[PDB]
Amino acid sequence: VSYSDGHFLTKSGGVINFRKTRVTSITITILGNYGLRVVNGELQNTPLTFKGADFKSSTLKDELLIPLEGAVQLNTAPSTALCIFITTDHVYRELCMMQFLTDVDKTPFLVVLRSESKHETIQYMHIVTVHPFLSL
Amino acid sequence: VSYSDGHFLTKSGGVINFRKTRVTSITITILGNYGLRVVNGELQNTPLTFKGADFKSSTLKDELLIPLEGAVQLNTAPSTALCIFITTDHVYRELCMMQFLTDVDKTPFLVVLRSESKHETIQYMHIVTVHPFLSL
Amino acid sequence: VSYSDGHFLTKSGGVINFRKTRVTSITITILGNYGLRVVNGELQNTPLTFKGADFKSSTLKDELLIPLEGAVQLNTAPSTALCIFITTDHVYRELCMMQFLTDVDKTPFLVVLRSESKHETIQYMHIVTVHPFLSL
Ligand SMILES: [Cl-]
Ligand SMILES: [Cl-]
Ligand SMILES: [Cl-]
Ligand SMILES: [Cl-]
Ligand SMILES: [Cl-]
Ligand SMILES: [Cl-]
Ligand SMILES: [Cl-]
Ligand SMILES: [Cl-]
Ligand SMILES: [Cl-]
Ligand SMILES: [Cl-]
Ligand SMILES: [Cl-]
Ligand SMILES: [Cl-]
Repeated sequence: VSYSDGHFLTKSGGVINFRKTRVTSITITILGNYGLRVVNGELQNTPLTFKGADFKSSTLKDELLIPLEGAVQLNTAPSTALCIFITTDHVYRELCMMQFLTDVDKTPFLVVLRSESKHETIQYMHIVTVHPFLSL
Repeated sequence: VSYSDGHFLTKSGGVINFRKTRVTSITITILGNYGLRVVNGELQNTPLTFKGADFKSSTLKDELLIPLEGAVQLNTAPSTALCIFITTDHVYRELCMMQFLTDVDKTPFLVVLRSESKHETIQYMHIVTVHPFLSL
Repeated sequence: VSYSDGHFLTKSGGVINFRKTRVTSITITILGNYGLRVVNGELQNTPLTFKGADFKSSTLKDELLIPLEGAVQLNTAPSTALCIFITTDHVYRELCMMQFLTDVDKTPFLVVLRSESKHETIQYMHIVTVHPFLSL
């Protein structure tokens, strides 16, 4: 086993940290600096938060693209996440799938796939929890 | 690779069995005594069933806490499950995320995150199937 | 680590290719010939497509069975997928769980579990993306 740490920058200047754990030809990647905790029987959490400005388009479509910048590519299979989308008028709490992909042009992306498009602008997306990311 | 078996007790006296498979610094945990089968082209299943009494609060909130007792901690990333919630008036079939966490006070918990809160009391939660639990 | 390739035939004559990666007693299986890509900032995809004719019953039930034929069994835990169901009147985009199981009679199946039954006939199911399949 070996480990590598890395990060990406979002368009608004946010930093996404990650840690890759390699066991043979499979890698498992976790995102840092967020998650659930139980503190004296009360659930608390720190989400990973994206702004509408971090998306290619801020409309709450059923496919969303977050272009990233950083030193290295990250290419994964999709993983399930619990996300909260804040619009001006609504709060949408939903399971989604997300996947790290690299564009043919070499740009890293995080892609989020949802069930239902809305004609509303994303103010925030909060990732509450996500299954680890697998790469073969 | 090595393997460890364990269990937890729920508040109502239910036993949750699990098996951990360790490969280097990643552990994969499966829960025992439940699942899907196909028998002469017909799907059958044995769910893992929790009572309302097993939850910290039995209200069908969008965050649920199941306090456990047992010999060892179990700390995992979240995994997706298909659950069935039975209330007095309704049956809710839904994908959820669940995660094993340990309280700062050392109490083991199973946490279930859902999309939509209901002002109803849980009679039962049936776990129909769940993706294996990963721990790094 | 070792690798094995295989395939299954569906009732309509479709071929499902898969690749198994074995690391000790855990196997990770990916399905071939489909997935997401980003091409100059635009998301494209090739789904894995099943016909209504591939199911045991074509009704859009909350449990679906796809009987397969091939040289070897494939038995997995459930994984989350984003699927699109096309009926004559509707398009349903949803997260589902799917699992490869073997019948007591030795027939391989792919089983799909959904949240909500509809009294409609499946024309197509498109698998857009699915988390890799784990077997212990
Ligand atoms: Cl952009
Ligand atoms: Cl977008
Ligand atoms: Cl997942
Ligand atoms: Cl808006
Ligand atoms: Cl309690
Ligand atoms: Cl609770
Ligand atoms: Cl999962
Ligand atoms: Cl009630
Ligand atoms: Cl059939
Ligand atoms: Cl069926
Ligand atoms: Cl999954
Ligand atoms: Cl129809």
